[PDB]
Amino acid sequence: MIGLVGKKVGMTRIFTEDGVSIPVTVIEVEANRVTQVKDLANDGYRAIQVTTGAKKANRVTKPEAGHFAKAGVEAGRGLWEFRLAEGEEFTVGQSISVELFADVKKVDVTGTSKGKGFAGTVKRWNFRTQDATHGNSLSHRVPGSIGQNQTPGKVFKGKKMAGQMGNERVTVQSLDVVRVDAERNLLLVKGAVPGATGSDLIVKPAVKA
Amino acid sequence: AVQQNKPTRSKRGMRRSHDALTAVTSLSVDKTSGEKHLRHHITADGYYRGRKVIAK
Amino acid sequence: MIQEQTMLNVADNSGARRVMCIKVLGGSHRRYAGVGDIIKITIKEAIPRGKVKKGDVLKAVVVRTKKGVRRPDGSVIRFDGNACVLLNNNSEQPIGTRIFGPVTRELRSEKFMKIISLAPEVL
Amino acid sequence: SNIIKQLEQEQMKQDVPSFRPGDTVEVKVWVVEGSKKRLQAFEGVVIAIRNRGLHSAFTVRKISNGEGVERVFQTHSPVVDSISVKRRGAVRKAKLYYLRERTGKAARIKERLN
Amino acid sequence: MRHRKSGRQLNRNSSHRQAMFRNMAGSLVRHEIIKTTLPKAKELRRVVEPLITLAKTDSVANRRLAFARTRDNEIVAKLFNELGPRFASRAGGYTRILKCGFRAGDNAPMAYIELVDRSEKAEAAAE
Amino acid sequence: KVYYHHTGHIGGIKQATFEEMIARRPERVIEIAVKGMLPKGPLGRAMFRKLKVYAGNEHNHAAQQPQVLDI
RNA sequence: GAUGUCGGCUCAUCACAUCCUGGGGCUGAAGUAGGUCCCAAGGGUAUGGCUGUUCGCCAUUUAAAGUGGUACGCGAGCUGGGUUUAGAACGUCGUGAGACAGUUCGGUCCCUAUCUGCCGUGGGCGCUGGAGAACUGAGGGGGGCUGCUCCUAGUACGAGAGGACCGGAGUGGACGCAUCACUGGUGUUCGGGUUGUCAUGCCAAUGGCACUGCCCGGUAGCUAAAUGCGGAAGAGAUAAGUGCUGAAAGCAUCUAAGCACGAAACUUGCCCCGAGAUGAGUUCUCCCUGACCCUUUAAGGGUCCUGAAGGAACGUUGAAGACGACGACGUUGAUAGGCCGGGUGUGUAAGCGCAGCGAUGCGUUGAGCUAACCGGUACUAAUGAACCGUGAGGCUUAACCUU
RNA sequence: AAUUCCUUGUCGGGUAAGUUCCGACCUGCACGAAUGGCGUAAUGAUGGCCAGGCUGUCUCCACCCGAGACUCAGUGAAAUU
RNA sequence: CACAGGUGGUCAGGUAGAGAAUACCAAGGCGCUUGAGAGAACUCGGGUGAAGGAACUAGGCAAAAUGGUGCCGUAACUUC
RNA sequence: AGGACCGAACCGACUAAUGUUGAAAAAUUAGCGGAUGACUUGUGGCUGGGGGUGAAAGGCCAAUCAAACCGGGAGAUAGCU
RNA sequence: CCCGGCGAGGGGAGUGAAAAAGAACCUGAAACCGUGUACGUACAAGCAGUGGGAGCACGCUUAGGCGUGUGACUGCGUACC
Repeated sequence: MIGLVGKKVGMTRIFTEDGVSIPVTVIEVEANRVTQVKDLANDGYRAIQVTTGAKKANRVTKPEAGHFAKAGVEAGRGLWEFRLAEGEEFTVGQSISVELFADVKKVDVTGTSKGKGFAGTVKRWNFRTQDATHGNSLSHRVPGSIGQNQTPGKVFKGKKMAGQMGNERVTVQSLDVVRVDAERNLLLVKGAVPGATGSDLIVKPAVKA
Repeated sequence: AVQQNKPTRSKRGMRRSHDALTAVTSLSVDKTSGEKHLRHHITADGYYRGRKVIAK
Repeated sequence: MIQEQTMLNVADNSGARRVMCIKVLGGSHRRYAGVGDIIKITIKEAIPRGKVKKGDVLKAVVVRTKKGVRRPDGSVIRFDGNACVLLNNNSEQPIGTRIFGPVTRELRSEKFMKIISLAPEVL
Repeated sequence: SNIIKQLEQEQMKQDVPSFRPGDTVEVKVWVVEGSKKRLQAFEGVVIAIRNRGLHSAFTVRKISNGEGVERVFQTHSPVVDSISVKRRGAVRKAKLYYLRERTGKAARIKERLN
Repeated sequence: MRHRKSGRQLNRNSSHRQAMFRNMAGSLVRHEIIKTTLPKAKELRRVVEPLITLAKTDSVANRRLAFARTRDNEIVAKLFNELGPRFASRAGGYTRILKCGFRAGDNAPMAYIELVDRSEKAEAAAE
Repeated sequence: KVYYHHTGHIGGIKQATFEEMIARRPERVIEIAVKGMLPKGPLGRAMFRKLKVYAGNEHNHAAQQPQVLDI
């Protein structure tokens, strides 16, 4: 089964009747407008293109716009695709929304990664900053030696050094749906969603056995 | 650090070539004057959508 | 406690003044405690008619934290100082028969059955 | 969307009394516990302005007995039974600190008068 | 990082920002028309417009008020007496910034600040 | 036959039996069997790029009229 | 014409002869537990003291307190305590000067990274006409740890006390990720409190400056000390090991023909980067169907007409970030400052009425002032253009096109 | 011990400690009476040890600001080879 | 070197304060010439810190803390 | 009164931070001591290299000191590179 | 006579045998940095050289297998003192 493209929109500590509160993250589920349903008519290729949203979209390219034109005709925010199973989809007005999360106990959450500027040396990997007393030579913070010696004469691959985030994906994995709320159309998750607020996300039914 | 040998002249040219000054993508002149322009800024005599700038 | 060592306050009649955490329990490769954590304390003071003497090593549990301690809404009851009620060195429950000063409403658990079973309030 | 910062005003309760710092109050609450209902009340002085959307709370300092405690009781909590304003003093501050340790004539602060 | 912010810190400490902005906001109210750096012109725009707002109807209690935020005798005279009735007919956008071009002494990017209702000006140059 | 490599990570050699390599992604047993039969750098890359195996029994090469060869 | 040291910190890496869980044989092992014992480098692998300390002792955690190597890893990262090591001086010894691998006191540790690696990142090209959008998996990594008790399970077994593993489960700990509502932190684009002199002609009032003068609170952001949470059922290929069937040896026998089972490792399953995969990518969405002269010719040279879709500069600027790239977008306009409604801070401006000699408080007024957030508003500023991109786009076999 | 091959003496004591510190004792390195010895008030920017203060040195690091780095314009080295 | 290095004599203003400490300041001196923008690592300087209180290290390493004037009150040792 | 004391100006530099291809011939900023004394110190004067001069470090002698600078011996000599 | 900072520098017109002798003036290498042309560089790899060589410009190739300069690719291959 597919995913739901959300918006990170809301964070609430909400109360329950016994006087206990749950920190929660609040996602407005918008309905899917399907585009065409790409299927294995042509090649072996099988996937569904969906737009959950709209933009003011006065500068957009004709090649984005004709996807929205064959679609729910709403000058779209963007194109998200999902592989599919168990036969082709119906191509117009499907509107999968809150009904998906009525039986989903825990969801994965597949972000648009996390957008934290530089990250870099010491902060991203949570290392120590070298002693800030003892009059250390040009050093109140240093990461520590990254290889050994001539005996190998290299730096091994995958070592934690410098660099930016590069905005990949981020799966938080397995956080509980606390509630799903029809008519307001809000999905309350118990854990956190990747990125700052006003960013997009995938909130999808869990991937793992 | 320091260095091993005096380096080749092709090396010096590669290191400064990408840092070299980049194109203006042609230029502008005004819709509204016999004054020449600077693109998406206002001239010394204030012509773009009038008013005034640089009373120097 | 949060750093290695750390004195925080006696809160029962087993000792006097301050007592020192030497370690945290309930895991290892730890430096700092959570709110609900069980500490290993040494008595740095004692009182001669208390339950224990200077250099005794015992177990203990948190009864105040100056940052505050929390659970139900995430709301702290936030105190003027850190404090710890000493337990027995292997067989659990307090050794002291009295609590002195306020309490939390986080304290309703099996491990404080000496002091919350008294009659004035909060059983 | 358009919900952000509106949601602090939507959640926020309307039956909340008008205030300035040094107002005393009383909070009646449950003890909550694992399976059992008991009650209790709390009095003292409220040291600081609240109004915090959903998590908004009466922040009493007790100073009744023993060593000093601040207690935060949530306005928006379903177990909170009653909230009286009582006496209304002036302080002109976000914090009260010199009364932390004094509990003698400390939870009965005066009306402010002419 | 700096996500979900606005505005700018320029070139030095807060005592410097207050004293530079006090130099420049006093120069604007006498001359109507200035040229400065682009980042700097916005922050100058943002300091003076709300003062203009306060002074939009003539009023002694708001003149006592204005003297308390800005205890300067030039800024409070130009407000209320000359500039209240000038801007009485506007609700925001009391001044505009013009993106003027590059600086000749080095290359620095600039913007000009010009009162909204400033409207007779020469189009010749001076030396 | 366990196809030895050390691409850059983790204490140990890492490995795969010939059987995993033929049953799943089957090309590679024959691929790294001819690899070591070609010389050094430049000539050995130039000899290799003429070959294809694909996955197995899924070839697209009907239209050229391939000349059969038995080994 | 030099690889420059101990102990310690930081940061690691590789060998398994595994600290441990996990699978399993033997046992003078009843069962449990231990002894004996093979597989296995995947993952986690504690902390304060004294000493210059490798090594020592002690207090404590942990289910647990490992083994080996790295110019005695690592000063083109960090120390100047140690000894020789300049002085002093103890202890010792020699006519002495002066020594000691015994010793105490503080005492100069250098280099802006050329080429090389590593991780992040841009530009340029092949992608087969072009452009833009989504995207598949050749190929390589993350995770892989582990206490607790509940069930499993007081049961086989044993005289009786007692007495196990996988799977499920709630919960702790490490480790790794994301996060800012909660709780703390800060917040030189906000309020208030406060010492002082200087200033508005004076007073009431208020303010420049003294570390952002000090001190406390603080929106939005960011953040861990706070928050959520993976660590997986299964699959295949097995190892050690139990075998069946079966030869040396009419049987027996993990083996040789044959074939059931058999662990976290290994190939994965869950997660992430990925078409330079020249084998050059697919699929989706959009777009361009004027012309002549010649040679070098799956081509290039010249010229008129003439360039769409798209691109970038430029510009305000962002919920994106060293620089970029990425992104909203230039009146087709909410991009951003004001401004209007609202959030959330703070604590009722000054003036006026009034008590009081006043400091000051109190009604007027629940005051005033307010930053980043949200939604509006063209009020305001982003002149319009030009330019790069062009007229339907390979050879050759098979297939189809009147072929 | 400013001194001790062994040893971080031994024992008592503070303590998470205890080679260091402080008292006694000698199973005494190579201590030992002007390269002098025992002991002391005041003194030292002089040395070791103790309990409390306080504090971002640290547990464990977060956010803010400025000059370089980084952006643009100017000028423009060096160790080395 | 218009080098934050070094260097003798005299004269002697204000408010608050205990004075030539010390905040500001009259007269005067004078902006120690890259600038403007961002606000990455990191380098140096400056702010602030929950809870702890050197647990960092061979070693408390400024940075933090103590301090000033009036008063009450006051130890072993001592050459009083 | 004082080879007493807390302490500016006035002198130094035990430590800490920094500077470490410096703003400075160890200076700077901050803790620190001396500042009626065996102090601070202007002006003028004097000894000349294994020679002076030293309340002691084999200290200091034109940015410096376990041997200052220059003209001659001198192409010192090298069982040597 | 032209541009210009009241400037620098060069060209235009005129001198001379000669300024391809223009005043730092004799004729003028090599390092040095820059202009100008041909050909090459995105199956891409270490003494940068050697051995084989498509291609391409130029010489009318004297068209008679050639000269010149360069060169995809690729066997071989470790400096001098």
